[PDB]
Amino acid sequence: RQCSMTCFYH
Amino acid sequence: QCSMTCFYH
Amino acid sequence: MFEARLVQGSILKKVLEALKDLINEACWDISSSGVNLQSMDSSHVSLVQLTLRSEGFDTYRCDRNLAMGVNLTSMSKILKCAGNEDIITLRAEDNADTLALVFEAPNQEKVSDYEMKLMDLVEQLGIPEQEYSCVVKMPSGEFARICRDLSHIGDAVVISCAKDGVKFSASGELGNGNIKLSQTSNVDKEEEAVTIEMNEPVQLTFALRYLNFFTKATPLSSTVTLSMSADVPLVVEYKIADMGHLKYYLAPKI
Amino acid sequence: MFEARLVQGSILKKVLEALKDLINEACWDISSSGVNLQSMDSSHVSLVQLTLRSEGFDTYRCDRNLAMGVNLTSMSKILKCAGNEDIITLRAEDNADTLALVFEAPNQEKVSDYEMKLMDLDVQLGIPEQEYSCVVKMPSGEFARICRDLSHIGDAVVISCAKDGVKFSASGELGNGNIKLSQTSNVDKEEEAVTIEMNEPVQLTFALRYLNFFTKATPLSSTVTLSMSADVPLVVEYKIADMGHLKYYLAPKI
Amino acid sequence: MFEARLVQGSILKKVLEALKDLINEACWDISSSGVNLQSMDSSHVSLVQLTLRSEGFDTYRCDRNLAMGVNLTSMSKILKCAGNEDIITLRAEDNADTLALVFEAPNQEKVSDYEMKLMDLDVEQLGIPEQEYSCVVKMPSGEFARICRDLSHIGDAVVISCAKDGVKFSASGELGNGNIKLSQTSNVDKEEEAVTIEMNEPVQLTFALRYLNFFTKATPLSSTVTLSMSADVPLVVEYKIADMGHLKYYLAPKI
Repeated sequence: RQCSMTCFYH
Repeated sequence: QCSMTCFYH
Repeated sequence: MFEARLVQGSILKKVLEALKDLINEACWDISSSGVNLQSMDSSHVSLVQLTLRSEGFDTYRCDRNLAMGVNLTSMSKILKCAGNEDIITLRAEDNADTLALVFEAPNQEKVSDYEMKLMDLVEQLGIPEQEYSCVVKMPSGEFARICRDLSHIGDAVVISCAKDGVKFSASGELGNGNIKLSQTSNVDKEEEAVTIEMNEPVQLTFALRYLNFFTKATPLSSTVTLSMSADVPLVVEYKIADMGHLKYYLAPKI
Repeated sequence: MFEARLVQGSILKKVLEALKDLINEACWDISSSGVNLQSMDSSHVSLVQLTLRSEGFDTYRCDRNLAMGVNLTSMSKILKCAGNEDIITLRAEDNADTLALVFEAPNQEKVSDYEMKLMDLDVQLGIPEQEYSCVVKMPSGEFARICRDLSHIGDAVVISCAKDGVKFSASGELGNGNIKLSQTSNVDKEEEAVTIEMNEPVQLTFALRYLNFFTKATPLSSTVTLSMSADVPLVVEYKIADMGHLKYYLAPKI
Repeated sequence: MFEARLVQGSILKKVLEALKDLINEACWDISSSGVNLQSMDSSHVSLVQLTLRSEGFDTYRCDRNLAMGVNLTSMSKILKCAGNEDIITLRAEDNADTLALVFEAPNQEKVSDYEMKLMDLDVEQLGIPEQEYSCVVKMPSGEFARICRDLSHIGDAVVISCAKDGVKFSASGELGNGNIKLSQTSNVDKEEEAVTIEMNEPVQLTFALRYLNFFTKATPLSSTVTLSMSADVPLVVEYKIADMGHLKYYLAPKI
């Protein structure tokens, strides 16, 4: 809590 | 701005 | 003594909302002909002139010219305290400090009696009948829409009228807007046309705050008549249904 | 355990909208007979008494007496989440710290289940059945109307009951208002207009803020019963015609 | 030069109302295919991807690939001056710093012409690869908007758990907990207002409700909404823009 939309897209 | 008086009378 | 019986009560209610938010106190001049109100706002930039004819009431009695100073907000409250079907009766004494509003319901199950305090408040300017350069008769709703919209852009509006049509222009910190209304031909209902009467093209600048103040009388009429001439104030005229007329006067900018 | 199934969900919603704005926290007493609430407002000047009978619910089961301290705002929120046709189900355990509201859809395709946290809060003094001077049964909407209207004039209302009718009076810096409700005229096909049972003329002064707080229960009944006697509190009674009653008590005289 | 003629103006109106409150500044991508917008929120927790295809306009012309930096609040103001039935026409020059919006009433003898100032943008362009998701729920827009708003009164986060029987949304706050349950509706006749689930393996993720309620502003665009979920991967809320494109919201999970 609470992930940025980063961590998954680049 | 003009104030209505100026006119009007 | 003054005593009027109005059957279309909603009408008067509407009028107060067209005046309540613009002018606080007003001096009603009642005479055998009817009611006449003429006052400016706190900034002396606009002017409201209401005319209600004695022939528009269900019952009219006036003897001497009476000049009652009333606060329109209180009157709007007291009139909102009326029923949609109630028969309204206004009354006042010759040397009185109170106006009586009597809301009479049909069949007589309920009867409300309000007594509103008067006061002393009054300055009345003299508008000579003029011939105006441009005269545009258009729908009330379209004008109110245009005014609010162009109020979202900037606060001042450049109205430019010519024989083909009128154009309203605004400019602000987010861009520029130019709405253009053309003279409608083959309009079926004459309530929804844009008619122009031109003598000389016009281009005036007006404050939008006061235009949106004026547009509160839109429920009163489906049409509005703008009358403008260079260097002379703008006249926004709403016609009250076969009972009178509401006139807004706005001074131009610079 | 306590578990009730109500089919007329609207009732509870209305009740919560009629109580949330007057009382913050409340102690619901659930027993095999039904639900009972009795509390004062945040200023401890009036008193609300809600009674819902177990025979008014579609299904009622209670084992041990439950004393639930609930926040009426949260409950109103949770009840606004209910459907007009949804079946409502309240549940609680004997030694529980939560109240369960279950909204069931008509064809079992949606199901909401909320769990409201309870709390401990102190307190319910006893209003014995009394005999009142005047008892007026009138339309709910008209009474709420009158209170609202007279709230624009002044903050206090003088209710005066006599054989001709009841009269509500207000006075402020902007004037005075006097609404008068008369007994039924027309024909005797109107049992339910303004029915008065008088013992001695009454003229009492009540606060309008709390009267307008009480008038939120208007959707519950089409009629409201006022009960008045000098120096003794006023009883505004809304009957939940198929379930019980909600009673507001207000003390007179400043 | 860029000049597009859209006759269903309401669409754009709706679209912008779906974006103003979620993203402030935005990069509109105009290309020979159509308009494509892709931006993050100020906190980099959600992502909006709008696609409007040239196949949806009455007249579409694009010369050079244009990249317009637009303030969505100002554009929303300018679009509120448009009618739902007004025909909208957008235009800009290759070396322009302004976009011109021309609202034509249904040949009503009225014509609005607004000029919106543009800006220079150093954006951050994310890459969303096409995926297959564990759970895919196609439900009514109104019911999903309901559930989001409702559960917003309880707590700020919602635990969405999808399985073969139906989907369930759960919230928890200082005043309790909520659990809404939608079942796989088999409406033999009606297509809308149905809840169809496509499952591969049950999913249970926690998402913020504020951003879901931001997403739900696009409800007027479609009568259906599609949620797409897979463990450890963001949530995809998809609205279809009336056979011309799609608005896609992507939201990062909690923990």
